[PDB]
Amino acid sequence: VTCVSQMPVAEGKSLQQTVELLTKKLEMLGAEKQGTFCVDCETYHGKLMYVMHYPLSCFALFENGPCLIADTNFDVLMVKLKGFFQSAKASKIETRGTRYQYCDFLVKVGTVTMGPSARGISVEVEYGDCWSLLLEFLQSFLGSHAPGAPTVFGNAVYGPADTMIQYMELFNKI
Amino acid sequence: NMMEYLLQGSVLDHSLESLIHRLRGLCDNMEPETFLDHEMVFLLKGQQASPFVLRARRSMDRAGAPWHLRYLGQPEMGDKNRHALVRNCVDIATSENLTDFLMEMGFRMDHEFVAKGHLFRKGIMKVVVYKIFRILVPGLSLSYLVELSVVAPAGQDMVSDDMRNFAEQLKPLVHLEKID
Amino acid sequence: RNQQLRALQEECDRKLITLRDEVSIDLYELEEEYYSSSS
Amino acid sequence: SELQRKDALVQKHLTKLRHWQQVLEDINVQH
Amino acid sequence: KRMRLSGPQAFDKNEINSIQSTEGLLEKIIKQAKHIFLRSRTAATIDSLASRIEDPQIQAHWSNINDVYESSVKVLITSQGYEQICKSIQLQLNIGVEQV
Amino acid sequence: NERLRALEDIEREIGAILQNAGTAILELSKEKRLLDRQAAAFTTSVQHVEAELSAQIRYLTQVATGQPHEGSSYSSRKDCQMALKRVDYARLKISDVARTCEQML
Repeated sequence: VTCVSQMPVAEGKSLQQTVELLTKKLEMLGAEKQGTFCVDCETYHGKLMYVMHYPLSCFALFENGPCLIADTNFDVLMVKLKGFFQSAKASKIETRGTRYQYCDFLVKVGTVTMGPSARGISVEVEYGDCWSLLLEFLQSFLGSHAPGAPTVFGNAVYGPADTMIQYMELFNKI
Repeated sequence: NMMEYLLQGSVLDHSLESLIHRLRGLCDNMEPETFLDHEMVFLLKGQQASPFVLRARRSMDRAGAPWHLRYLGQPEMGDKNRHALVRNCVDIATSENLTDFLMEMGFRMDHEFVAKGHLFRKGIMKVVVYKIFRILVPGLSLSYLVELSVVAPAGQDMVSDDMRNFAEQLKPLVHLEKID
Repeated sequence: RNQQLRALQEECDRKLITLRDEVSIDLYELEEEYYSSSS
Repeated sequence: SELQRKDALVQKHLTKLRHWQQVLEDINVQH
Repeated sequence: KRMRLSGPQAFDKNEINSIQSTEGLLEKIIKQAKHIFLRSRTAATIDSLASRIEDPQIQAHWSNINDVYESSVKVLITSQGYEQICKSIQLQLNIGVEQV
Repeated sequence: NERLRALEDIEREIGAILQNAGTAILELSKEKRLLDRQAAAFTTSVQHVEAELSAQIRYLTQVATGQPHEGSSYSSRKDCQMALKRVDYARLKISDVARTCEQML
């Protein structure tokens, strides 16, 4: 279902220009503006915050997606433990970007936050496995990439909103 | 960002049916119902002798509904000529993922007793009643404690006076009291 | 009383559906009959 | 023969509707 | 119920909007229209008699369970005096705002 | 209907025979049977009636602030009548269809 994101393998020019070329290729494929989203990140010495689609925020050091409430429910907990668990170091980079839809799918590319950051892309699926066919789409998008590495052998099944943990892997690339 | 009020009380055992009959026709449209809960009170402390409000008492009814805990502690000053009031919050969580993360964060339990009861939808407020049940670890007060729960943002807090009007309704064997 | 009148409509509703059912049969029983006419 | 069969089917449907209305003429219990 | 149960699942903005909806005239604004739309299809039936007398006729078979708005109609050619020619039995479903 | 029956019984016993039996022995100035029964029913019956009245008065007293003690207050009994109307209109339509059939055959 929720396919994992991928690092921006394409790196031959300006990151902004690279994202622009990727979006131009996507438009050449043929899509429509489905809005713009973001992916936040806040580390606390290591609970890593997150936000995606979208009326719900998430934060987890190592858990199977314990988030089912809005940021307010979580931000209040953080503010309450201002000296107990508040270990907010230098603000972790957070990406953003528009999202388009070729056909019956969704695409989303990321952006840099401080400037020397990545601009990776993320895609998902609509089935419940089936990692083979979804790769073909990316074959039409770029060259060899997207190793995936999902939580295989679980279907704790279908990885519902657990892909944010995979998003943490993208945060590891720094 | 939000606060909650309470005018809790208690009543005798035999004197419930006559009571709840009146309580039904107070601010509820129709179709009175009930709920069986489950107490999952936790404990998160060890550095300042001041734990958090981890009383994750959630219903054990039909699945799908997610268990969670609410914030209720540190009664702040104010409430001039008013009843109990505390700046609080609420937090929903995934099914059993909350307990998972609590155990992974190094927390323990607090209670193992469940108190089912009845609910009744007031207007801007809500009222509940329950009774502790004596059960073992694998399974007590003999008194149905009732309460007037209402949560809202800062606003004007004038509705508390309206809450006092409900106190007028709970005349026979119900009153308000704090805890110390 | 509400519950009482609930039954009063409930079975009635079913009856209507039953009617529909019968009507449906009658419906079908005439549809093929409509085919026969070679006008 | 076709006209006879059509008339027979019509009469059958008429009798069915007659029976149906007659049995639930007093579907309402009371008032 | 739905608002609180939303949290456990990352519903799309579409579902968030679908939590609520419109009401009143709008509903009827479709419904009655839908009704008369079926009426148009009704004409088709008698139009059959107009379109083909000696030519291949058309059989009619409508649904036995019709939802609030949508419904469907089964219609086959049914060439006369034969049943081994059932090679065109088309199925259509009616639409309120749009066409069938 | 317990309270209704109790109120009906209290109303029937309010005008009991005690108020009318206080003028029976005074007329018996020629023979003095169980006439003493005309004495015990002088004030004990009235006292018991007053006690029962006070007890009935000290009921739940539902009406405290607004409009409590509801119980009809509610749903589609109206739409149940509308469903009966549907039944009637279906009857009318079936009768019309039968008349049309009879006219056609």
